[PDB]
Amino acid sequence: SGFRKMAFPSGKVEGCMVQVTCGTTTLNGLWLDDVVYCPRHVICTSEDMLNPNYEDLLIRKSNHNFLVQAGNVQLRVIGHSMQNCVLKLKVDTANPKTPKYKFVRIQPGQTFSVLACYNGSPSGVYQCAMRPNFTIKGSFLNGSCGSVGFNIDYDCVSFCYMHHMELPTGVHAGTDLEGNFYGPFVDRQTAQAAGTDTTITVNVLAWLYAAVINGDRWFLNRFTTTLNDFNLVAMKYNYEPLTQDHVDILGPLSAQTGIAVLDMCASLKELLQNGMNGRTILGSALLEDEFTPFDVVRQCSGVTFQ
Amino acid sequence: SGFRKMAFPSGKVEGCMVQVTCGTTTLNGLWLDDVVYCPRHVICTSEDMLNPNYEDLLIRKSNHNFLVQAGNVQLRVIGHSMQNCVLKLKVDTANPKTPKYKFVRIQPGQTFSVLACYNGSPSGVYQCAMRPNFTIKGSFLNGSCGSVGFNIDYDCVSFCYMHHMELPTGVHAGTDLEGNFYGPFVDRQTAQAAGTDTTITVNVLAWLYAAVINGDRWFLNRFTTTLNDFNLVAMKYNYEPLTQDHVDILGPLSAQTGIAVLDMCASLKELLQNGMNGRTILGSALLEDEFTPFDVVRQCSGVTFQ
Ligand SMILES: *[C@H](O)[C@H](C[C@@H]1CCNC1=O)NC(=O)[C@@H]1C[C@@H](OC(C)(C)C)CN1C(=O)OCc1ccccc1
Ligand SMILES: *[C@H](O)[C@H](C[C@@H]1CCNC1=O)NC(=O)[C@@H]1C[C@@H](OC(C)(C)C)CN1C(=O)OCc1ccccc1
Repeated sequence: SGFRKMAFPSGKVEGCMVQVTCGTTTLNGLWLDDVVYCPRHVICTSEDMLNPNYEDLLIRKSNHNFLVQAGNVQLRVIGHSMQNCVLKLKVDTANPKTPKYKFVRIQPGQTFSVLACYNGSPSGVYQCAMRPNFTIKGSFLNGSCGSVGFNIDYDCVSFCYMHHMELPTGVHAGTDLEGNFYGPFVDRQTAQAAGTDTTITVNVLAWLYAAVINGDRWFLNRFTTTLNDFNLVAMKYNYEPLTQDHVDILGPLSAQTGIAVLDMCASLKELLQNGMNGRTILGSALLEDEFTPFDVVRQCSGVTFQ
Repeated sequence: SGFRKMAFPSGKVEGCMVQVTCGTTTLNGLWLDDVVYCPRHVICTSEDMLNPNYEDLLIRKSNHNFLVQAGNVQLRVIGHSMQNCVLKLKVDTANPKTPKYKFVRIQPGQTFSVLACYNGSPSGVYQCAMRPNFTIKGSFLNGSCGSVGFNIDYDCVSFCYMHHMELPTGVHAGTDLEGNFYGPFVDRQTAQAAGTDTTITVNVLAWLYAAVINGDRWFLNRFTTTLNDFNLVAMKYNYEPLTQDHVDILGPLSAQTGIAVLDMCASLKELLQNGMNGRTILGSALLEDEFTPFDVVRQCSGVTFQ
């Protein structure tokens, strides 16, 4: 038993991380086969970063302008191109540690592990959720650009996120590995800001089931509610609408605990209207919304990866 | 910016993890050079596990009774011995992935990363603190024994914890890598229980500094307090006494924020006596005590590992 914010083992991604330097900008790259992927704003100077024509900026670059360091080994760049907001540096060496991988784009509400990196060296790993407003509440300092987010499915690394920038509220914005931003953000200097968020209702319900599995039952009740009546409360507390597909996804957890999904909705309704009255759930005094139903089943059952 | 519960990159430990089976018990082992380390209760049956003479149990074992699997490769055991509560299985092959390592025992209040494993396959990584009562609030299911906790210092893995068992409150108990239990727990069947815990005061102060660094200032004040007067409040709320060495350790964070340690103590005093009044700190409605001053400086500054 127990429930922790749990990241995937990071080894498979650690072996892909390299340092990319161009001009005076140093950031991280992801080295898979003979390509290094990194944010295209690496080609920018501090005055470039004010309304860039990236195509013009890139045609003025040379392969030798890109210093790529894999550990203490230099990688010769032999080609360069842009794909949307990422740069693809072709190197003369395929990464012998390339895991089986996929580039996947995730949905707001889904989680992934982030391997925070500086100077091509992994620093830490932690779990993030894609917020409904397409930001992530990460932990990133200067030099962290090019750090990736990912999930692992058996032996296959599904990369879903590349870090680009921090927004004024201290949250983070980036792209998928095709270079397409999550959300309405751009890699040019503007007053862009996160914009309004909501709470991920289905995840809170999953976490309430995690709590019950782990012995926290004080918020349970014999009350029930209808889906529509719950969704009226959800709206009032800035929670995402609950769909029948969410209810279906919560089936296995409902079955394991014997608490009907709509009963757990009634419990969430009371927690929203009443608060917790000085009590905690899984060591939290807040309703947690960054665990998916998958995450709860993963941890309250025990799957591994090879 | 941002602040997350952050584990160390797990790759160096992933390459050490193996599966140890003896009789009908399967658990994890740690393979370093030509030794596999694992909990000695692997030699126990469900009726052995009632008042064992482990020395008698072990003399009845043979090398071939121990099936050691490193991935899909079997490791021939060529010797076996006990060191306290761990077993040392000598194998005919040194682990080519052995990192530079040390066996260190940590202090209550210190943190470490746990690589949860099942069947020798890493499942997840997360950060834990050694509670003052020598338990850890982990996430462990059956088969997780032999999962290790560790810190990484530049390139060197300091192993500090091997998992053995879950206590009736759902918290976890284990040993250092010399096989010496953390706390008053034994690897035989008893009604042993955690016993009373306290809050790690110096860590809460570190986390309050993390909050200030990250822009959370609402709990600050111009009040100050004395060390003795703060420690009277600490006692009343079941917080650990704050020592002058704790104050000294908090110096760099105090200096970076410009908030005297004793001023932050005054703030903690008010938070203890008043609560938060519906506000949060670093996304928490509770005072968090599982980040050390080191952890805060690591994340609010950005160190890496090679
Ligand atoms: C790349 O390593 C870096 C990572 C951020 C620095 C602080 N936290 C981060 O996540 N990203 C940046 O520095 C990006 C590049 C610039 O963005 C464009 C103009 C769109 C190209 C500026 N920027 C950024 O994050 O600015 C906000 C910021 C906040 C805090 C500190 C520095 C910068
Ligand atoms: C080893 O993989 C296993 C891990 C625990 C199972 C559930 N959560 C865990 O952390 N450890 C055990 O099964 C240990 C071995 C036995 O302990 C001795 C008698 C001291 C040898 C029993 N045990 C244990 O953890 O019992 C409590 C328990 C709680 C919940 C589920 C199963 C067992």
